[PDB]
Amino acid sequence: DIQMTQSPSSLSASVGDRVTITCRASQSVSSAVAWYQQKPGKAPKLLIYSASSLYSGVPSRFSGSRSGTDFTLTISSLQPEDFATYYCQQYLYYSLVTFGQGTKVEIKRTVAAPSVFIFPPSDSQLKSGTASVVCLLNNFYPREAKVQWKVDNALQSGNSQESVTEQDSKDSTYSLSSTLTLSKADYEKHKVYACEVTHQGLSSPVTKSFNR
Amino acid sequence: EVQLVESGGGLVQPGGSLRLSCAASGFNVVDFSLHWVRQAPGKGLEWVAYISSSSGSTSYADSVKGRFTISADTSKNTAYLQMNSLRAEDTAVYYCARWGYWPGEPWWKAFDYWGQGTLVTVSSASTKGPSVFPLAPSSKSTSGGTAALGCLVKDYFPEPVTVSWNSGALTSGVHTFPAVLQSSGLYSLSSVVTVPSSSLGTQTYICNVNHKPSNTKVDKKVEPK
Amino acid sequence: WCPRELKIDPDLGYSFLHVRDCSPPCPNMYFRREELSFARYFIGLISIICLSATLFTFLTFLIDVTRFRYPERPIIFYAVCYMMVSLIFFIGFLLEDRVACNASIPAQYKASTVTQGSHNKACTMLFMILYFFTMAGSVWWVILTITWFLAAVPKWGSEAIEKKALLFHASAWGIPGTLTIILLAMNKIEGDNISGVCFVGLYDVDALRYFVLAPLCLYVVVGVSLLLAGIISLNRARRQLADLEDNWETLNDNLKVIEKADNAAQVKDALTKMRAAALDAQKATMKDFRHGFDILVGQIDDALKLANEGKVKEAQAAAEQLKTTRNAYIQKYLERARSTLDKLVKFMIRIGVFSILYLVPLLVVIGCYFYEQAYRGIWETTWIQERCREYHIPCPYQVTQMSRPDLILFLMKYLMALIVGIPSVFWVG
Amino acid sequence: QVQLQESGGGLVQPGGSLRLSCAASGRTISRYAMSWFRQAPGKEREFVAVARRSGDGAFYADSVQGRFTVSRDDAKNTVYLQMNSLKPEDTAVYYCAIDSDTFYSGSYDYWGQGTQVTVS
Repeated sequence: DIQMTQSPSSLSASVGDRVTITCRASQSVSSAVAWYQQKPGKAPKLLIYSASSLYSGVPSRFSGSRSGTDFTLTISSLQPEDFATYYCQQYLYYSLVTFGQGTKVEIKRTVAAPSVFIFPPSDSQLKSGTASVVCLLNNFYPREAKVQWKVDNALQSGNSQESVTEQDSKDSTYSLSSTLTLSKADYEKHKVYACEVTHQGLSSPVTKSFNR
Repeated sequence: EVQLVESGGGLVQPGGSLRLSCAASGFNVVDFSLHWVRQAPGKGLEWVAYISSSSGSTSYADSVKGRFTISADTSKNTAYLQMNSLRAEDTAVYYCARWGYWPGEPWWKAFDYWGQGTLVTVSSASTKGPSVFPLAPSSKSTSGGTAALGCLVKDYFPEPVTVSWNSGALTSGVHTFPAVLQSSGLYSLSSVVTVPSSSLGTQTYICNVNHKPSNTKVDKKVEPK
Repeated sequence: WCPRELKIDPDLGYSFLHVRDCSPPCPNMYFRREELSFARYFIGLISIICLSATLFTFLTFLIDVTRFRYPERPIIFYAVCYMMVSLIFFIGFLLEDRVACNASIPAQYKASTVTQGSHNKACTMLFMILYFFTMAGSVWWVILTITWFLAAVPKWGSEAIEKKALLFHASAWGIPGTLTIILLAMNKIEGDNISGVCFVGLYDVDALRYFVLAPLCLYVVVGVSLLLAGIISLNRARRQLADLEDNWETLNDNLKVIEKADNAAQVKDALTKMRAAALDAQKATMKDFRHGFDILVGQIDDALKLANEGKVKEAQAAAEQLKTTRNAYIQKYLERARSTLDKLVKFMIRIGVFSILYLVPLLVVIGCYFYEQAYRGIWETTWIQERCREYHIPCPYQVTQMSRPDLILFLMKYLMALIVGIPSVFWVG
Repeated sequence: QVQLQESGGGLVQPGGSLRLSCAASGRTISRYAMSWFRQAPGKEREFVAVARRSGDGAFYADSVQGRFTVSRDDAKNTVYLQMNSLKPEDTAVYYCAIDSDTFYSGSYDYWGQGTQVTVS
């Protein structure tokens, strides 16, 4: 029942910066909140317990604070290893444990527009009978982009799926693929297909089209 | 050193049953409470169960009430979780955590030691091999510059598949994608690589896929149109 | 530097303008005759009413010697000190210049001048009483701040401060007493002409520099520091008692909410606020007064585990056992705290009003003493430049810098140094 | 039904610093994000920076990183773009813009007019 609202759903901070993550409790939960670190693929490791006390093993960079029903995690220095997901937990009782939505601390980077491409289907697909058209965005830093599919200037919904990679190691970029799947009875309807991308680094939406 | 090991995860059908085990080394289960917390793929942590082996104080969450069961054994120092009639949204990775008792620091210390955590998924469909298809770059798509090659693998179960380019020869500028669940309950993945000009290196680019449970070795070729 | 009409026989301690055997004139230093008469009448006018009010305060003391306890007893020694100050400053108006002035003699061609030294004159006694009781009143206000501190941080009553009363009197008549004997030893007594009293720090720069202004500034710093320490320590212990009261009332009211409730839902939704309140109440706080909240939280735990298992009346029976623990350890502690912390509220309000009504005249006196400290050379240079021909001394070479000091400043200094005795009446009546 | 105005700039000598402001009227911008873009002859309609709300931060491009700074005040409904080490090849007009999606997709539906800037 007790709900923890963790406000900054995604943070973008560089090395050595100061990171502040907040968490609001609906009820008047006492100074019993715990801040957890989770690297992608592994289990959470405790960072802060009782809203102020550092765990025996975690660096002194992390610190916690409480102001009534507000709870704060402050990371004074941000080492490259401190790029993981951070969770807020209230523990008023064993049976009342509710977590926050989580904050993914990503690496800040200069904004780059995606290099969009579109691929037509293949002869193997028409032999199979399921046409899949893919449109990929390559190397764009801010994840907040979107793509729409046009079939003779018509909007389609519910037939496109998006896959996004996690932030890279070398250039710390992203890559996204949008896949639209049709049957062959639903393939030769209209003649051209377009994927248009809108991203904050792009002023006008960029369209990539191909005719059938 | 005190540690926790989880086991029992795997592929189960909808409506099936599974029993996970969490073994403790170091501390005793009589001096600590054991919690199970699940993380859905691409989502956050939610608390699913806990057990207090001192007396027995079992209670669960509202999403799994009347559907899960937890127990513990002190002779083998283990905690077991049983799920009957699994729904399709119960696919997750399950984590075993240790929480102290009132009073003092052991309670104020929250979940201290976490296990590796094991993955359980709800198998709507049985195993089948991937279909590897090409993504042919257009001839006019940036002629003389950088063009994208790719292979799309579709309709494979279970999750782990490995896509490699020329037996790992080309690694710079490649992007494999995190697999998604289709509306049919099957998995799809795409692998792309951007190569500059040179008639795309004037060699037959290959995609070698490895799907161990279906023991497939589909090494497909991708060519320009 | 001294005229034939202003020269005195030596080895009598006369030192004016840093030259031996000279002394300032008695009737006119630089002011007007009518202005001096008005200033003298004004000083007498405040002096008579100050004496009347302070004698009313002392009569209120005399009607009941045990009326004021020692947390507030130093205010009556404050009152008697400033009644002696006002009595001396009224004697100055009544006697005009017959005491704090030497007499003229036309046969010796000398003029009336300021008594400065021992001689055989009551100006010594006037300096003793005025300086002693002014410093004593300031130190007694410092002691009142000390007694409020002893009633704020190491909370005492009207008994422990009584057992330190001998040391308090030793200080409050020892620093003024030792300073008075030091100033009488160094022959730094002087004489007023504006009022008619004798005091130190009038025509000597250093005596007003670090024997009058510096002790008062030190007293003000000490008193304001102790007052601020008391305010902080009282409003930390007030809000920390305020939240503990709020945490306890949200536990007692919720215990009543549990008792007359039904269903298996609101018993959990109410007990979950009890546990949250109990943990915060433990943090406030002695070992038994934290172990008690520790066994209360576990008692909520035993009630909350029964509520989760769908047992409603057992949670009623488990929660009703919290009433024994509350009475056995706390709930007498609150009204004993809310009384010792609300007579201290009203004592803090009274001492704050007294401080804000007494310090402002004292701060004005400090400011005017600083003003007389700053421009002493300029004022004496203007005196010499203006008064050159009739005194036949050589005129200053250069640097006129004409500046005649205003009657308003000195009358303010003599005004707020006597209105300080008025601040007792508010506490008396 | 909503308009945005921009100011600042003009004919500026090289090496100087500026502070170009942008204020919108017709809608509160307490729950939106603004952006600054650049249009030059030859290379048309380049991107400069994006300013988000209080919860998030501010993002910059590659050729402008470090030497710019973007700030935002919501009481007066104004956003500021700052210059430093203005190398004189930035002979381009500067455009303020407002995002029409609260989920930061960068959909631009209210552009404006654009304040011209000439360096050397």
